[PDB]
Amino acid sequence: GSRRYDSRTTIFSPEGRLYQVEYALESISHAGTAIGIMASDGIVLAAERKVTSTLLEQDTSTEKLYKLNDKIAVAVAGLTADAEILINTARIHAQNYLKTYNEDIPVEILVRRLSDIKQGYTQHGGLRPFGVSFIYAGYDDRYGYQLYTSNPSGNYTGWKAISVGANTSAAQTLLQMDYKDDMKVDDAIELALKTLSKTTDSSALTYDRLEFATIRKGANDGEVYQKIFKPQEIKDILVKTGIT
Amino acid sequence: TTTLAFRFQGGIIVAVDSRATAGNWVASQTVKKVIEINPFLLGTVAGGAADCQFWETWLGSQCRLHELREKERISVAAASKILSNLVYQYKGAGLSMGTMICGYTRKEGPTIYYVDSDGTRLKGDIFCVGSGQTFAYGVLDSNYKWDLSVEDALYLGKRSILAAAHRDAYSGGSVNLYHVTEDGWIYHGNHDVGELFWKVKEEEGSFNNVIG
Amino acid sequence: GYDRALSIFSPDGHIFQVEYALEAVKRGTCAVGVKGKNCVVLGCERRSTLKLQDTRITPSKVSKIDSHVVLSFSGLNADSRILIEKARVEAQSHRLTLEDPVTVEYLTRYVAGVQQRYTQSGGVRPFGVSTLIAGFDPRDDEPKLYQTEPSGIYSSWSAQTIGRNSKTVREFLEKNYDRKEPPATVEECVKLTVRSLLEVVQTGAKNIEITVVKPDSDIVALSSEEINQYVTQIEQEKQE
Amino acid sequence: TQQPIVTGTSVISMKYDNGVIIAADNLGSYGSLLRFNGVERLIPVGDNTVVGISGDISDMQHIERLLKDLVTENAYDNPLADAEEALEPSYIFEYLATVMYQRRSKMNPLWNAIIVAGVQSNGDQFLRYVNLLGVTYSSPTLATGFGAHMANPLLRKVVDRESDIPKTTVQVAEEAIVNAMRVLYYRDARSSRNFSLAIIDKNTGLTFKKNLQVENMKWDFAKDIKGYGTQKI
Amino acid sequence: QFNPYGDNGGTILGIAGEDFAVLAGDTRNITDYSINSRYEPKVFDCGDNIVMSANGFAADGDALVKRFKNSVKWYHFDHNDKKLSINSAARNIQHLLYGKRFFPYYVHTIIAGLDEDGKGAVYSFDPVGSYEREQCRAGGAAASLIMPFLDNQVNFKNQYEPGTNGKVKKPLKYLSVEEVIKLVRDSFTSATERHIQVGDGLEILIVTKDGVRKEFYELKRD
Amino acid sequence: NNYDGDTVTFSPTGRLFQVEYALEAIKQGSVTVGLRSNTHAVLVALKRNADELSSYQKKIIKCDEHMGLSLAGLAPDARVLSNYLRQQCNYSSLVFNRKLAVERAGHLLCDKAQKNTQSYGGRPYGVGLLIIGYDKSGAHLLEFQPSGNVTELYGTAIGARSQGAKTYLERTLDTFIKIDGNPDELIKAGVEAISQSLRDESLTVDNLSIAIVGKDTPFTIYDGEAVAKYI
Amino acid sequence: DRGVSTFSPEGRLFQVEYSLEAIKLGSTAIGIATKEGVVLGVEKRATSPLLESDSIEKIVEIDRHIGCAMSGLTADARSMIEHARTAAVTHNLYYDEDINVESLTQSVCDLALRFGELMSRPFGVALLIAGHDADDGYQLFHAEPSGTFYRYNAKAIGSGSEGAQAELLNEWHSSLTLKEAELLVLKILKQVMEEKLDENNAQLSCITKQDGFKIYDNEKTAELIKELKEKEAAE
Amino acid sequence: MDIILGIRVQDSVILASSKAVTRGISVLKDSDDKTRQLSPHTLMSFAGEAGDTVQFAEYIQANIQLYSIREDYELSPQAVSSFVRQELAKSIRSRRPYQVNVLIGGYDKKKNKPELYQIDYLGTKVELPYGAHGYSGFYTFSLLDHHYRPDMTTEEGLDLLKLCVQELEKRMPMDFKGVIVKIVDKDGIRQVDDF
Ligand SMILES: *[C@@](C)(CO)[C@](*)(O)[C@H](CC(C)C)NC(=O)[C@H](Cc1ccccc1)NC(=O)[C@H](CC(C)C)NC(=O)[C@H](CCc1ccccc1)NC(=O)CN1CCOCC1
Ligand SMILES: [Mg+2]
Repeated sequence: GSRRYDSRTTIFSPEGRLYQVEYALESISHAGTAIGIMASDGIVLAAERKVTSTLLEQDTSTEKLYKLNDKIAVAVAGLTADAEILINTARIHAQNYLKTYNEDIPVEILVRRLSDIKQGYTQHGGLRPFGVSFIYAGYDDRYGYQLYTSNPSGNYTGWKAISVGANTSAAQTLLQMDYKDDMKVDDAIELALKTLSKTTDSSALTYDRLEFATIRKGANDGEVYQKIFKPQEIKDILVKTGIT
Repeated sequence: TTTLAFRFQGGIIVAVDSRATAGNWVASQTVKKVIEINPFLLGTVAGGAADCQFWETWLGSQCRLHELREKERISVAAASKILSNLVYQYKGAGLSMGTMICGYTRKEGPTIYYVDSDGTRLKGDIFCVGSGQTFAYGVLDSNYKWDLSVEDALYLGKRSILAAAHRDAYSGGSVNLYHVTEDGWIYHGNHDVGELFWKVKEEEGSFNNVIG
Repeated sequence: GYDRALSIFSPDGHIFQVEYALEAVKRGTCAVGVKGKNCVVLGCERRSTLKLQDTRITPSKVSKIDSHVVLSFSGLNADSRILIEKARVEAQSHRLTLEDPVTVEYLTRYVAGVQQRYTQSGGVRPFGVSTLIAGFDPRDDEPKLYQTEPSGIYSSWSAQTIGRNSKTVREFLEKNYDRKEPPATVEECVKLTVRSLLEVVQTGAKNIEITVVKPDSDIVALSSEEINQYVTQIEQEKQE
Repeated sequence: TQQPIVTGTSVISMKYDNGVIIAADNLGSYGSLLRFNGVERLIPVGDNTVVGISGDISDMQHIERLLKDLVTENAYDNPLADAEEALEPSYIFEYLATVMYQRRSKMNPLWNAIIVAGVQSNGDQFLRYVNLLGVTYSSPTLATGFGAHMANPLLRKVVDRESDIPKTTVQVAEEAIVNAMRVLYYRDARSSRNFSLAIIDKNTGLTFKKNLQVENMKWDFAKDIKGYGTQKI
Repeated sequence: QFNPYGDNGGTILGIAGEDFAVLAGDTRNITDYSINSRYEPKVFDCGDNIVMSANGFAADGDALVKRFKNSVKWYHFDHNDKKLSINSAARNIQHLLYGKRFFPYYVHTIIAGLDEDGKGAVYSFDPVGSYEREQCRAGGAAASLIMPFLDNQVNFKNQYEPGTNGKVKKPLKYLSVEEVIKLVRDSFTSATERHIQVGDGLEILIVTKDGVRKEFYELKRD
Repeated sequence: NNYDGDTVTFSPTGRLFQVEYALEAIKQGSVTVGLRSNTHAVLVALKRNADELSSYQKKIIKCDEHMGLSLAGLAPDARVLSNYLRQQCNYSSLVFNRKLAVERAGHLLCDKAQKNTQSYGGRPYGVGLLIIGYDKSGAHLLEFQPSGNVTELYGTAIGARSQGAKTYLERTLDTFIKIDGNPDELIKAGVEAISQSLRDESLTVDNLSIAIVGKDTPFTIYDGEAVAKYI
Repeated sequence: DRGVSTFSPEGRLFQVEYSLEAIKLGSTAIGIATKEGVVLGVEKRATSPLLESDSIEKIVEIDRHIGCAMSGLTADARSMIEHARTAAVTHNLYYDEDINVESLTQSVCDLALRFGELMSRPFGVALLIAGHDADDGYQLFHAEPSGTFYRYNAKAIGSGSEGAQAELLNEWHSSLTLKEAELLVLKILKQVMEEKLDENNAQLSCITKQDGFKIYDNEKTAELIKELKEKEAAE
Repeated sequence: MDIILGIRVQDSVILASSKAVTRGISVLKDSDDKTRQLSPHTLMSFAGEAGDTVQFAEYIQANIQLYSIREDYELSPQAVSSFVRQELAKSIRSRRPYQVNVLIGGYDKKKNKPELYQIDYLGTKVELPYGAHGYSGFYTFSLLDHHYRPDMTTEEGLDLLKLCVQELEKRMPMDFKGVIVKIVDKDGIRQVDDF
């Protein structure tokens, strides 16, 4: 019958590893680098677009940074199509929580549920896993500013500063070097860009090959604002830090 | 039916009648309305005969499976809740059941739970259930004290059923007595109202309304 | 639905998928359980290749199943969440029907049953997780410590360890733990647990987690400084 | 839940010494309207059974198809289909009785009263009744509808109990049936003069008589009856 | 609107002796004011020395008996030809009846036979499965006529010892098969006189350790 | 070789190897013999044990008062098929008030076994059956094979060394067929037939298993001291 | 790969035959049937000295009149026991009586072959089902994952089964007392066990008509072990 | 099931619930506690159809307790009341709806404020300074309109509550066998034993 053609996506290796999860992570390691940095007064999300073409429409484009709700955003690394499936699920889950409790969803709860969905694809169903790693950046009134990451295994962890995608080894060493706990958002913005600038496979880091976002309490009195940076705004912040 | 069970110093007394009716037709005078679930658990039955019988016989099977699985006798609370959760699933379907789950365990002590077919579940010291419950309440409440002896408590339970058996047209036949202690339930005999009434009348001097 | 029998017997009488799930447990970070005279202590390793972590929000290794029972584990982290969730639901379901919280043996038996079901169900792979379940039964002061594993077998332990380099720490516990006289106090039990992890861990900084469970739903997690005091005390006594 | 539309009236039957007789008129009534006049309500199954059906005609036609299909199904992989493993009256009846009760139990009955008349392989007379409720019974005489009230009394004067069956000939038995049909024509407002009659004998086999008519009727005395009490003209 | 139930009349009667048991029932089958059959048996030998009758709505009665007979057959297949005891049969019948609790078999069921000590046994059931072992039970249309007579003659109710000032009751004792059949025949002739749905014939099934014997008696046909 | 992975695959020569491997399970099974006259039909079965401490595996199963079979191969598969026969015999009784014909019984088993040989996932039955019965057309003996092939016979045998008993019956055909109105002599002929399939072992009291059905004889099984007569 | 319900060229189900190999790796379990009762005994086999041996539950109650001992992948037995207990209690509900030991075993063995492509693989555990009923008296059954069950006068399953079975062949006779059977299980267990037999690493149980199924205490078994050693030294 | 009241004061929420359980012409019990603790600082009283009330209360209690364990965090009274409302809002369009009316009294630890929510069986939620279900409201609302002040203490609230119970005992047709009073504040939930 059909048994002949089954790849058996949800099995263990002799060493106790999940083949498909490992190979999905290998796929993600070639994707554009994404960095998340958490400061005391906000969070930074920076991501490098995959080898841009000059005729690509840059201003009306969304590849890396997506909005889940007013308080939570994600940076993507891997298959974009896969990420969008998961993003719409995450957006719906957030609205279900708001509908049920009349309160915005706590960041971890959203992260856990999305990570549980990924876990399911590794244990049952016989389908391939989602070739996607997220960096979750969000805020709630319990833990404040939070950074998380999830990967195809469905395992998630919390971070002060983290990178996903390509050159994470080199990127994580640089973040570990210059990061400190009493850091501000404007400093974190500078760290994020400097890290990408050194770890990039491109010749020089430019505005058209970047997506950028911040989550500050920079709005008026005790409320959070999400800022998805425009092309011109990235151009300005890149000059202001002295990269171009 | 008339059934009661009350808690006291020396454990629990349980007393029931034995009549079964189909309208005004007296169908039986020898029905067993105390179901022996295990050596430490009793169940009273009032209402639809088949409903009570079938489901309390089923309850005993569920309690047996509990002690096989858990290597421990089921609590009175857990036993009563199995039955109350069962009948609650059938709520609206027309089940007619008025039952009392009486028993002893180490953690609980002597315990009585009233359970009925519309899903009510109540822990308590005294309960009377059935068409003649009010008649039983009248005698039981007016003579009840916590410090009753085992001998006096057994009699009061017997006398309360007799009172209801007399006045309630849909109660009678005979009185079945039980006594529940820390060591388990003890049967205290079947007492035909045919002989018991005249015996009680003469010795007690009560029932002066009746032509002696 | 996906029906494939993934967990099956081999000529030599082994279920390789269950045995490969044990390898995943062997890869996982070390976890240890030691029960004293009036308490149980759950120690857990945290690998130190991960700096820039946020320890406030990162999922803790020890999870409360109910107010009186806790569950730690070794193996796949994502898999453990599914078992913990199921166990937590069953804990509330038990309180609802039996009007009494679960015993530690019952909760273990349930979790172990779930693990077993995934070893002979079509379309699914076994859980790459072994758990240490510890706590105190309702209205009881006798400490309980159980272990489960992917195959579904479970058993009670005076003291036990699972995960990577667990055979080293099990060797330590086997000579240092006395059946006739277990750790009489909380301090003695925690110290023995920390000592056992210090055979394997590396550094006693933010690598060791300790959680103490006591009777009547008295569970508390130790902080860095509190754990560090045990590490400082043990090393000074060692130099002799 | 149904209501019958086009209906058939009485089916009458009885046992005699060597076999059974069954009869039913050829009418398909539509309420008070005597709508259809060429309706055959006796349906032979093989050469040893006749099923007489009253009640709803649409449901009767459904039952015809089932019996027709039953003969076909029995012939499949059956070399003895026209011999030892042929359909018996008892097999045909039990099948119908199973269906009738299953349908009433699903609250969607076949709105009929059925009499299965036949002769078994060992020569024994078979005569049994079944209706929309799945109720079954057997008797030396059986009748449906008005037949139960008027025919049975007349047929029971001939065969009142089991011991009267060997004493009753086919000539006497048929005469009683034909007489009963006349009485029903006098008194049943949903009956017709034309009818069919079937005889299943253990010796001579199945004799199916069509296009019979009620005859030798008494109507002459009507001319003397005037008014409703007083009136002399 | 379609009414799935009907009343086929008739009445049945079970009496238990020391080493025997009888289950009697009239052979008349009716609907409304018409007689369907003067001889339609409704007391059946079901095997394992168990006799059964399900009086009331005949279609449901036949269905039940048919199903219990089948239950006995499969009990042999599944449990190494073990004999189904009368107490086990009774419990099995409870589950058959209660299985249709929300669309009941409209019948009063009685079974008779011998218990595992060899003593006579009669069990009776309501339509939805409540059952009880008794020395004595009448069921069906004329149950209300026959039952109080049985209380008086079988269980000696309201009968005291002469000259004892109503203080000593008439002592209970088992009846002989000859005395029981007298009570059955007198019960049915009395019921035939005063109940229109009872008559035509009486069929008695007697159950001893030797097997199941039958006896038939004529009843008034009006 | 490459065409025996499942039942849904034909070999290049047009063979179904999984069905043939199921047939092989019957040859490993203990011998059982079937034979009939015009009045009676008899099953004789050599039961097998694990060791001296164990019981002897029961080979004969009753399906109805007038029908039953003996098994050879996987016993659980015989239990499934016999249970199916019990239901089909029972369906025929309840619905049509009719004893199921032994020929139809075979047709039903054939069709049930066949469905398992044409579909993916399932497997063929790993057992052979000898069905005897007495119906409206007299005594019958059937041989069921899990390929689906059912065959009506005067006599036969299946299992290990069944060729010996089958040759004997082929010689004795004219004799035993006319054993009418004599149960004990028909059994004797069956016991002598199964004896041609014995090697080193002989027929003992708790080893032999006999069953019989006929004109005025319901299907009954004889084991233990009841078969001591025929040794 | 290959189908789960595939036949080998020899005419056996691959998966059933492989599950039998798993049972040979399991700890030893012995059962002996007498006219005074049936005795069941098992090797606990703790993997480490820190493991509390009293939590090793390889002997199990199904009903008051039926007990069960296991060997092999013991986790697989849980659903088999659950089914057995339900089957036993359910039959008591339907028929107001105890269920036959054979009928109970047959019900358990019906699960065995309900696997394929129902559960994904056969059970990797063999069961010794011991009990008593009014008809056939004291009985001992060996239930395999093949769906087959044999009745036994005595039977050993597990790693030391073939050595123990040969010993049971010589020692068993139809007039064994219960006390003699108890000692015989302990004797044979001590012979095939790796570690030295004591009350902590071995467990005894029995089923009698009077007292029903009972698992022996470690105090009671310890005395039977001491009684066994003295009797062997006495000649 | 009949009388359930609620009064939110300065620093606490006070719930009073009748003790009587009647069926037919018999008071079966006179010490019934018509409330469940959903979380350490949230209490739900209930009244309505027999069986439904407790079944619903415990089902909610289980769900909230499950949430607390999962997140190691206590839901706010507002969040709990929204969850309860949605469950009743689903229920009303079910095959067989829960016929249960509830009051949810809680103390929000983040806001340091007491909160009282009134939810009927239809899923109709309202936050109130004082609330009641059933015929009780027809007496107590007008009484509280007059005597209630927003800045009252817990002791003043209990006196205000005594005034309601007295009025109900005077004018209500049925004997409800007094009330069990419970207080919800910053220190959790406690029962007034002498009322
Ligand atoms: C006191 C005596 C009255 O409340 C007790 O409560 C006892 C309890 C004992 C028996 C456990 N209750 C009864 O006796 C109970 C009263 C009753 C009747 C019907 C519905 C609810 C309560 N009686 C019964 O259950 C009788 C018992 C028989 C006579 C042994 N059973 C019936 O009345 C049956 C079944 C009723 C039924 C319930 C649910 C669905 C369908 C039917 N009905 C009949 O037998 C019908 N009837 C009898 C008279 O002959 C014509 C047919
Ligand atoms: Mg009265």
